Amino acid sequence: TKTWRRWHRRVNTTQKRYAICSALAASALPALVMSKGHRIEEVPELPLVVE
Amino acid sequence: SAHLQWMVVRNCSSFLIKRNKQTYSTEPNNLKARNSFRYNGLIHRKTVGVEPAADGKGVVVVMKRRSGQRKPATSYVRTTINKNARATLSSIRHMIRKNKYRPDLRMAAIRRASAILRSQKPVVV
Amino acid sequence: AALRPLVKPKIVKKRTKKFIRHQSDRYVKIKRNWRKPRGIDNRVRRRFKGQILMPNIGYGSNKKTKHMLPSGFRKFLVHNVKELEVLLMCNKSYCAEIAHNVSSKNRKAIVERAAQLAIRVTNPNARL
Amino acid sequence: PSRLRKTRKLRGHVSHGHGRIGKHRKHPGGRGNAGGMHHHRINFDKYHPGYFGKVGMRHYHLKRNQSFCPTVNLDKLWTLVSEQTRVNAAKNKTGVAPIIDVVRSGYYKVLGKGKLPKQPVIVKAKFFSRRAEEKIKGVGGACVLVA
Amino acid sequence: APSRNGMILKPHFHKDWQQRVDTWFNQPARKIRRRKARQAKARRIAPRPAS
Amino acid sequence: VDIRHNKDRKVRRKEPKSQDIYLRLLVKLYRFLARRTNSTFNQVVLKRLFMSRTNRPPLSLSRMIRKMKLPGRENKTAVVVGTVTDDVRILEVPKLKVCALRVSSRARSRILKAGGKILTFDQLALESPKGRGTVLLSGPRKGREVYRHFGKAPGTPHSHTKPYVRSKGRKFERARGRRASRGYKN
RNA sequence: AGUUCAAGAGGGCGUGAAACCGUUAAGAGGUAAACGGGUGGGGUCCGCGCAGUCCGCCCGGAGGAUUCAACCCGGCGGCGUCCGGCCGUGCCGGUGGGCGGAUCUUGGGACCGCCCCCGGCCGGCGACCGGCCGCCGCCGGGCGCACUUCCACCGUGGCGG
RNA sequence: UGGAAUGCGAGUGCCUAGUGGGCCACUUUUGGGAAGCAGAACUGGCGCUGCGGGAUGAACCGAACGCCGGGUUAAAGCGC
RNA sequence: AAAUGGAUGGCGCUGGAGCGUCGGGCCCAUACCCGGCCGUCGCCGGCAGUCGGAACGGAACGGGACGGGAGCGUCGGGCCCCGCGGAGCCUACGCCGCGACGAGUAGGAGGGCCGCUGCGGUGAGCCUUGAAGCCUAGGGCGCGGGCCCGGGUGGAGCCGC
Repeated sequence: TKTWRRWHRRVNTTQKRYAICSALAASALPALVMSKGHRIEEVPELPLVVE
Repeated sequence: SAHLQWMVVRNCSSFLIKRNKQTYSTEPNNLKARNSFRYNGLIHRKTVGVEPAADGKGVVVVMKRRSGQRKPATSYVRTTINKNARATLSSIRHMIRKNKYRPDLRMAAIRRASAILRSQKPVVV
Repeated sequence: AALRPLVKPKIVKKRTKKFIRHQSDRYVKIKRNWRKPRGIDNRVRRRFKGQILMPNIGYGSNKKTKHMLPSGFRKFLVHNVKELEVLLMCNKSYCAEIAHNVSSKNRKAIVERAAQLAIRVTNPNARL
Repeated sequence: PSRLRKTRKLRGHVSHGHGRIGKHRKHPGGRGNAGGMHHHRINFDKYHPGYFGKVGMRHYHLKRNQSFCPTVNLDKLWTLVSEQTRVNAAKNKTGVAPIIDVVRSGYYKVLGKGKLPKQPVIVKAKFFSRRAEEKIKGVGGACVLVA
Repeated sequence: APSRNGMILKPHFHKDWQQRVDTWFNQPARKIRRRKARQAKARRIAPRPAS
Repeated sequence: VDIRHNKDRKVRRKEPKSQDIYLRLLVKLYRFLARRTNSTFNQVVLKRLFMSRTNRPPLSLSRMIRKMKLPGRENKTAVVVGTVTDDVRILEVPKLKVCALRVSSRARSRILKAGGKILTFDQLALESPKGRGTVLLSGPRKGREVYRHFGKAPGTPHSHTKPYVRSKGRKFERARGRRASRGYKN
């Protein structure tokens, strides 16, 4: 094994921004959040906003 | 949308069980507990769930209200039905059919109620 | 009592014996686990008469009785009481097998809960 | 990913996809581009005509900076100014014509592929093509040379 | 060696290149060190523009 | 008995190789339409949804305007299973109703500023389930660089196909075989 | 004999495989063994094996307890030009005062395109909210006090699986 | 009047591994007394292929193969 | 006339079990026919119509004259009802139907709920009331790669998606 193996990957900035938008949109759907096992019950609103 | 979310959780979920050639789903409002678009208890605007009562007698029927689809705390209305077996089946049948509330799930709710009521009656060897 | 399945079809097996690896009888280093012989002169690969049979897709069992136990049920491995409740609505075709790593205290709970859910347990007497 | 590769499916096959007769030897042919004239002179002639030989005259100490002459065609000439510039200029009734300074956009020579709208324009560039100048005049514009 | 259509490639790997391979795993480290040098210099010449 | 099996399995796409769930929903929609409707338009659209990106070349705005200006094409919807790109060599854009999978931002701005309408394939199903009043367009499939290298070999007499060349100049595959003064020129 | 939970942890001592060997038990033995396919015999183990099913409806016998059916009160749901707040395209009026522009200047400005906001008009509910008015359903309470309803038993009961 | 019969769905692009020692038989055929020798043509085959028959056998005769039950044949057989 | 003793395959066969020409029976292949099961390939194959009213071969409107009727001038007839009710379905990457086919070295491709080690998530996972590992005439699953459970030993970690 050699140290000059490719360890690092570069992703396009537009694709990285795309992934964040998709992650944010999914975080507002309670079905997807419960499918992560996040125990969102008794939570008043899934897009929880506090002062 | 139900179909959009189903394409996300179809094979990737915390409730998904894959084991010895069969698949199950353990979300709380899934009658028959099967990984299917029709029976998934999280992705629809109206779902029906049948669970045993808090104590050992009766059936609690859960229904998703139309409003507050993004409000988990108030999304579910639960009714405790504790009467004889034939009356319990009739009440669940009327809630699904007379309201036109998910008539696709009528028999599945009734079978699950019979299983729960049977499991509550004493076991004699 | 003995819980019975919804249907009990006649299970037909095309072969009950196991396919053994070639020359696994002659050597200890050669385990009986099947290997396809890729030898230029191999007579098992060439299908000579009176030799070790090679598995092929023709031996596959009926899809109506595939993975069926002799009792008529199909087995589902279970580790706790909650996993047992997944078989509430398929208890006439599926049975629960408790995993070997489940302790003695937890087996009593799974067996007791399965008894009142009409879920057949393959191994209810283990670790009694 | 090593789990998606052919080696995983080549376990148990005595020859690793390389044959029993010819085998996988070190360098059955030459090394690199060896034998391009002797035993690989079908591959070289079929797929690389012109590979061998000398053509042209050498030029020592070539500095590409003085041969720098970026080009722009007439079909992209109006993209070097804003859309509002072209619309306002067309709607104007007098003979006033907007100026596109091609050198300001990083092009030196203007070529004449395409066609121009019937809208007079003053174009500044270091070099012009013969057909480019004729098309700018035909629309009603002028070609201005800049050093 | 050649197989049907392709490019005549001439890689420069005939010269024991593995002894001289420059890996850039210290690249993030030299960014922090350059940055801390700039900040220290700016404080040392504080009123002066530090550019 | 006495048959050949080397051509029994037809090699074609029966589903998109993509995992894009939004494309999978349109494939679900147009799979239903191709089955329950006698329209051959829905069958062609379903095939192109499966196809790869090289088989779905971008369609220039200029070419769509060219093809939608032909006689009898007025008040019809241009359907592209692919991307609609902007052409800067076109200065006037008329009003067009275009349905496409993707539209570039500048193309969408120019189409909308002209008074046109952009539709997705789910809105096209709602408006024209049969595919009536549409013009089914496609980008140039052989309009990409790999096809300059394909075909009759460069070192073969009447071939005009581009060789695979590392760098372009006087010293790169120009002497022997490309010139009567150096060996030959076919 | 003793220590230790354990000497099946006893100073190259965690676990302790295979090759090879000793012993016990069983079986067999003149074509070297070993193998594939069929059976047959014997043996170890297994089957809450050893009087064999379990569900639904109906029919009788006798027992128990009552809510049921309907009606009244309260609570919660589901559905739909009636109203209001939103989300909005387009469309005008700007306190706008905003971002840009290879538009004009007479840096400051004017002009244009958008962005958001304000007011008026204009379309649609589904990952977008309320309120009347009905219709339907469920739950709790009351009354309903027995030819209704429900719960268990028996028949070697009948139909379906 | 889709201008003979019969049968069949076709066309086309890219990338491409292994191979580039062969051998046998009917017929034809060159050298050699000849050879289970050397060299050719056509077709089939063995090599890559097991199965029934030729006692045995790479190539002959029959026939080509997913796991099975019934029936019937091929080539070859039916004293043991 | 050829060298170990030996080969119509052997034994043996002579009103034939020899030679030639023929008949009728009969025996056997993985070939042929019928049937079952597995897979592969093909059908631009079927299913979003989960409905108690529902379904292929035409429907929807308004003008005049008419006959079959319910009514005794209305074609209203998504609204029907002494039952208020009617199995399963559709992980659409799912399910279902029909037809044909299945040899394989070198080699190519696909699938793998086959297996090994480590990482990110997840299983309100398992575990000193016993993890890993090892042994097994035990019960089984899968065409197979392998896997699950019972029992013994062991003593601290391990696995599913």
